[PDB]
Amino acid sequence: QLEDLRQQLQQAEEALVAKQELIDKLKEEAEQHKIVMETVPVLKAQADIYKADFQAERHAREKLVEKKEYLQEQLEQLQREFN
Amino acid sequence: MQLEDLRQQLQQAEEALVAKQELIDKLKEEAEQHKIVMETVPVLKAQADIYKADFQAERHAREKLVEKKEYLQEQLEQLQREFNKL
Amino acid sequence: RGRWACQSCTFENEAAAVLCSICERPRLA
Ligand SMILES: [Zn+2]
Repeated sequence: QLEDLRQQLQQAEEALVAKQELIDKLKEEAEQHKIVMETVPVLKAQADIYKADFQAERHAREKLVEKKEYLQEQLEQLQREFN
Repeated sequence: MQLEDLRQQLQQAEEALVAKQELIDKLKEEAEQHKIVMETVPVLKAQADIYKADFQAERHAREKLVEKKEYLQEQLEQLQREFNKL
Repeated sequence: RGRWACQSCTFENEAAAVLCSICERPRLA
């Protein structure tokens, strides 16, 4: 009865230790994961800037194709009026 | 004496193991939360790369169109100057 | 004590066990 308890106590002591080492390992993982997660806002803002640069570029390019067409028609209509 | 005292120590240990498991459980839950955030990193990176390449295709095409627009503008301006004269 | 059934994985543990043999969770958790 008594040496059973003593040996149960000893297992509980080793289990305390093995749980605390798991906790310590989980804590140091959260540390390195915090670094990785702190890159995220920057990567988000990067994606945002390229998106904005791409959308402004596309829009400026579609405008310019329409202006080119427009100038070409004016060059031709100004010729007709020339003659 | 010895029996109830050992039993007291054991109960104390056993209750402390619950408090340890409780912290483990909370840490594992936060680690699930973290893993999801970290999993966006390659998506955000792929997304930036995509928009960067599309930006660069558009910038290249738009540059090639200013060149010909300015030339059309100059020819139109010069033709307008002749018609206004004569 | 008597054998005890882990409340998380349902494994029947020995009376002396302090952690569940299978999921390792403490007896009273
Ligand atoms: Zn279990």
